[PDB]
Amino acid sequence: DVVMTQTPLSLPVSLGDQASISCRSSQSLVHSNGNTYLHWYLQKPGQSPNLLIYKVSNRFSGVPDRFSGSGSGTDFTLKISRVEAEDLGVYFCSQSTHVPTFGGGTKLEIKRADAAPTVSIFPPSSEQLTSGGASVVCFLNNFYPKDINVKWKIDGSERQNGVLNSWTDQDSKDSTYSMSSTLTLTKDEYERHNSYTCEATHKTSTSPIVKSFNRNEC
Amino acid sequence: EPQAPWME
Amino acid sequence: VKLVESEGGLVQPGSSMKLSCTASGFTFSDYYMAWVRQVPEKGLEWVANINYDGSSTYYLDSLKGRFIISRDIAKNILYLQMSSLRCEDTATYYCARLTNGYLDVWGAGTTVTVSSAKTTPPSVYPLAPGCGDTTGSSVTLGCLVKGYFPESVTVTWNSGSLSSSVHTFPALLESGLYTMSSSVTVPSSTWPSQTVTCSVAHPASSTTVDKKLEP
Repeated sequence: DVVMTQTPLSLPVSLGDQASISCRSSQSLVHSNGNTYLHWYLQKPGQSPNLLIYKVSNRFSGVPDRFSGSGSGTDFTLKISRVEAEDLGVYFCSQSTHVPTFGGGTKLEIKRADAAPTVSIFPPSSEQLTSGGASVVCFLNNFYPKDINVKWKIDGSERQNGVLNSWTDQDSKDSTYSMSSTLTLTKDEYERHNSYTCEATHKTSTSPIVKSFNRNEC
Repeated sequence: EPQAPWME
Repeated sequence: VKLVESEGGLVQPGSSMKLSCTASGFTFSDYYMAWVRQVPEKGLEWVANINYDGSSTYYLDSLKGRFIISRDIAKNILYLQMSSLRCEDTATYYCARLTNGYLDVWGAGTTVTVSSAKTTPPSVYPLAPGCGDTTGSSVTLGCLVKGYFPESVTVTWNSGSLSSSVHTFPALLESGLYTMSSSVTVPSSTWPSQTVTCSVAHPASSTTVDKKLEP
């Protein structure tokens, strides 16, 4: 069972700079027929993997000369020169010299200047309330870096249970991320309190961004 | 040209 | 150029299901074909492959012959028969063309979910500003998609004609049901004067919900 180990797990790079990704195999990938069946694939957000480099160093049709694969035996490297935003995603190496196996992937992240989130809060809809549920939603849009914390308060008290936080992958359009934070209560608990607040801590600001509403004003 | 080399 | 997998979807543990994949643009019998699967958390796994005429196959050993790869040369179709399914077989399955050891064409992927739980359609709720908030030059609207099973759903805005400023947030499983959301931003002078509707398709329940956003 040949293990493919990729380093690093995540790689941040500035536009126009070079990215280097390592892939090691636990056994030589030189087949008895002399070929080395080591290949590289790129999976962009929301897409299937596509072939980038086959047999160590051969660029697949359509791949720019910016992408270069090298190595031998058990040690291989993918180099991406002059990185462009659309290069982002997960790069996987794969071997098929032996029973075929894949590396765990390396996520290429594009560096941009820090950008503050645009925060929007929404009360539960009357449709949802009609069915006895009550979700409160905060969208945090177009921010960088990805690290961000959302804290919900109900009448001033932190509520940690019942929160679903979901990040997008990086957008190649602007190198930003977005995330949604959803606090799901029962209607019973929702109607017993008035103040609903989401607070975003991000480092683009010293003080957290607060968006809030009062249930009786909805 | 075996297509699946590990099968050798 | 192009491999398209059949709809996957929900299957009960211990039961069977068959995926198909339709090939186009090449002489099908001039290429090996393969199936690969991907589970989040994480990793791609080679499942099976087949030679030109189907006289020789390879399977991931741990499948214990529960899976069968075959190809209808007369119809340009690749099959994966899957028997006695367990939750460990839940994954996105990709059809792929295999050349000289590498996968040079991949399908879009189809998700298979092995569960005893019932198919449940999504509830789709509007996210609109309210609560006596003021409004600036733009307005962010959204849809909250709750209570569905299995994955996946697809959300579009105005039948796809609104696309530029859309964010789609990945689904999260909670209490055995999925929740996701989508946001869109439009100039505030244009809403509600020019309507905004989110369309949520959930193939597993054969349901589409087209929810109009109201102030």
